[PDB]
Amino acid sequence: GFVGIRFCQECNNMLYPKEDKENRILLYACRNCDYQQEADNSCIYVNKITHEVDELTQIIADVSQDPTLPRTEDHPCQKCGHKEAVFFQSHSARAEDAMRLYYVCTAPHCGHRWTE
Amino acid sequence: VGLVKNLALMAYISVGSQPSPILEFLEEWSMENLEEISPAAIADATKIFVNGCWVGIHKDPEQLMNTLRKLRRQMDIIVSEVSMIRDIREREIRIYTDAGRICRPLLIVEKQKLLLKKR
Amino acid sequence: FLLGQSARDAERAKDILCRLEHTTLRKVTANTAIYYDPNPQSTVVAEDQEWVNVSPWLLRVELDRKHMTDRKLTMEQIAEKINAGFGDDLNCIFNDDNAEKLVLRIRIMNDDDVFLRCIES
Amino acid sequence: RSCLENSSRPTSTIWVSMLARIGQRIVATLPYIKQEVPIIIVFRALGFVSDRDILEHIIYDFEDPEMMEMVKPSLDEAFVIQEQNVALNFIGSRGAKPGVTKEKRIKYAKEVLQKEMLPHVGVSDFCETKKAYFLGYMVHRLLLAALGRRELDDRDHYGNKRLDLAGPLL
Amino acid sequence: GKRIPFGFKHRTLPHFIKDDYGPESRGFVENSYLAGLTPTEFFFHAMGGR
Amino acid sequence: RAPSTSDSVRLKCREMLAAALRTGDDYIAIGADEEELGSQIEEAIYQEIRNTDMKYKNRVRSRISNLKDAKNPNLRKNVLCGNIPPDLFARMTAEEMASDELKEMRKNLTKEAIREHQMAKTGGTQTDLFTCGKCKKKNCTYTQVTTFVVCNECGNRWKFC
Amino acid sequence: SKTYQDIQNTIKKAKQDVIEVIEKAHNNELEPTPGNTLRQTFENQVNRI
Ligand SMILES: [Zn+2]
Ligand SMILES: [Zn+2]
Repeated sequence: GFVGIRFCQECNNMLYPKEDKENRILLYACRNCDYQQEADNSCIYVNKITHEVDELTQIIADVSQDPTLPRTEDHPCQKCGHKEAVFFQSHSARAEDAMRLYYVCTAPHCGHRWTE
Repeated sequence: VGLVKNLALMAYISVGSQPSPILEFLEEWSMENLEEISPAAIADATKIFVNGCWVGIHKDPEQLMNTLRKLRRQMDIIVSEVSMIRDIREREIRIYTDAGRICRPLLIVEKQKLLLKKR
Repeated sequence: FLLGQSARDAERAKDILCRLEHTTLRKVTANTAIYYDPNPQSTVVAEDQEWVNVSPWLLRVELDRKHMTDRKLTMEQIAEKINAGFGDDLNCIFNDDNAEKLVLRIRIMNDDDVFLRCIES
Repeated sequence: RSCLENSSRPTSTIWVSMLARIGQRIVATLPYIKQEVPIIIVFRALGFVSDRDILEHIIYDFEDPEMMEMVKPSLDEAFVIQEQNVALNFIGSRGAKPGVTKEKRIKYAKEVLQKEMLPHVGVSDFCETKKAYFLGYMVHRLLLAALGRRELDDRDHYGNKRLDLAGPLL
Repeated sequence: GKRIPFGFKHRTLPHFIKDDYGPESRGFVENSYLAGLTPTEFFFHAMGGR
Repeated sequence: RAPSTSDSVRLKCREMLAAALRTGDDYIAIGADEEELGSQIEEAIYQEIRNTDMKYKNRVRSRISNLKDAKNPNLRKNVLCGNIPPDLFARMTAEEMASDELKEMRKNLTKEAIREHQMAKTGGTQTDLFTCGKCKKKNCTYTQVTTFVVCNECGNRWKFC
Repeated sequence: SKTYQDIQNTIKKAKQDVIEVIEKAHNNELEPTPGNTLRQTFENQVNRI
């Protein structure tokens, strides 16, 4: 789980958290405005030391139409089942230690991505 | 050593051109201008940069880039010195037209066969 | 250069190497999440470790297992150090070494929201 | 390094850097300003009082909180600047020629915030929107580099170099 | 003290494809001075001399 | 037989230990006195610590959690069956009280960490054709680049041109 | 004219070996050598080959 910023309703600004000492609940107040709203996530901050980020969430379907990217026929897609497919490394800095590939289907209207 | 350099026999430097025809040509197409555009519509789109100026936003790079390439190949609205870069990983089309962009001529290869035929 | 019997076998040299290598929470910690859990027994998260042991906020600093075993540590000494380093001002409720998740629970008892951020940092 | 087109003024530089170390507090080094100013104050000076607007100009997607946690520190750092006048005063107070009064400082800040920084996007009477979007793009690129999602830009890559022949030199 | 880096985006030269860690694609010169050199390995050899 | 105690904290700890030992009903199958075992465990803890401070409470809580852990009832069964004397259980550490699978996983992790901590040995063509002058042995490894000679046992370093 | 055959055979063997190493690294089999990361050990093995 994570936590997202929730803007105010009137002034549209950052809402800081607040622990209601009276009702013993979690609130989000506004620095300028006096807006209040009862919380639901019951979380404030989370830190990912390992930074276990799913590279698949960053990959996009447009990478398929790349003329300088390798292609293989031995890793067909799952949904559509097309043969042609591309593969490449994380291509992201701060790579811990892994060249695990990220296969992407090479066909319109699919944009599927997987890993083996 | 290493600081002084010499151009190659084929190396050619762009003399420089104007961005107005390109701006007009991109404006005629379905390109929403950057001044009036919903900020939420920037995620699923590609940002166009001309001479380092972020202007306009498009929703179909695979076709826009092909149109630009064909147009430059025909030498009618865009001079041969202009260069359109296609960034796949992040949707950004950065075009440059100022001088000093060292370049060279290269043959074109459509699928597996060149266009420089016997004719 | 090792002096004792550790000079021969690598089993008794790894502990020496570990004790000569600087280890901190960042090397053993995997995730750190703060929660404004009002009642300690409420336990917004599903963990049956607080009721047995027994402020409206706490830190759930879960540790990694592979790193902790590599450095060969135990939660007892970690809790002792984290309690003595910051005086008798917090109360770290460690976890047994039998569960799968190596969760912890840091609470403060006696501006207060950022204090936990600052101390965890 | 911004420069409109062979203009009378020399090219201007905009360093939008970030402190290492709270932690992760973004700053900026605007031209003719000796000290540093946080990016949020600059955005408010350009005419954006609302926080949602500032984030939209900087961050394009809100479904990734992992990126939001990086901007929250600097965002909350400058919480005592809401109106445009105070932001202009703050930016002008650091000017090389601090006006003895308040009006001079506001005028100086507006001039440096409309003619010196990013002259290539526009130096006309109404171009604050494009400047804000360009600044937001710079911050977005900086954050992407910090997360490591995009490798850094090599300094010796000639793709980021230009040759000055006899023409520009003369 | 290392092999030829990726000056471009994840590749040594435009000829080779991305993520090509093969020997010839990172500087390994397979030919010899008697039998000539490939242009790519020629450029890499120039880099070493520099 | 563990001596009785009049301390409220000790009595509560003994009751908790007995209750934890009763988890799973292993006492009935083994016919072991849960109350006597809990009293003995509390007495061993009290002897080891010699005070009802936070350390004693932490030890009691850890023992209760380990004995009541449903993921490794084998330890509880062995304790209730006499396999682990109460003195050993009170003096045992968290690593020793872990289940068989957990112990094996910890051992595997420790072995992997020890192996990874090592440094890769220097490569070379080992041969006995070169006599090292620093040790008199024939074992050694060479490397052609001038051929550097590296002693295997003595470790004599030399080169031949 | 025979030394050329031996050299070509050796080069082909080295190419096959490095390709196999790359395949193993891609499919996540090459375990990290002690004291080095995955990329470091991969590069070291390639250089040694
Ligand atoms: Zn508000
Ligand atoms: Zn598909």
